[PDB]
Amino acid sequence: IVIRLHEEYFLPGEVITEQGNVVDHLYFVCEGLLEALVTKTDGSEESVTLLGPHTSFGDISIICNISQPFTVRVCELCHLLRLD
Amino acid sequence: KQSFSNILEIYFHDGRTILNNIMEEKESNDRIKKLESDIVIHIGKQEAELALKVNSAAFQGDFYQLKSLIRSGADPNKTDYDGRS
Repeated sequence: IVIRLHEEYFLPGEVITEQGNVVDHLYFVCEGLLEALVTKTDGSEESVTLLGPHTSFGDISIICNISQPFTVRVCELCHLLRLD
Repeated sequence: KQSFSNILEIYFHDGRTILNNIMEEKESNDRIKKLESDIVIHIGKQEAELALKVNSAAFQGDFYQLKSLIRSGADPNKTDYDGRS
């Protein structure tokens, strides 16, 4: 797993993944908080999950089927890892 | 136009008011864009043709295409005009 990791940094307020993009990478989360939300038909939707350190992100999409739901826009600085 | 359609599909109810807006405006300010013909029949025909297309899709059983069509602003309760669900 470690032999194929590439880093990436986002300032608080960046869209990482949403419904439009299919799975392309295994975004792992380092120190920092990224907001996970989804969409609705009323002001969309807010407060799905607040991902923290030592967790995963965008795993079920590669696990079973393409497309990455749970539109995520980051909320804090974090040194996310990325695996193909 | 592409992003307008791609955002009407998500805010379908909002574009629903949007066509309401344009038609009520044609009622009031007829000199703006009423100089043509009726449009409500055209939107009804769009809905009816999408219904016939989803009928054909159910005949072909395309799960992805049927899901995309239904979520693209289609009412699932609308069956064949005769009534074939």
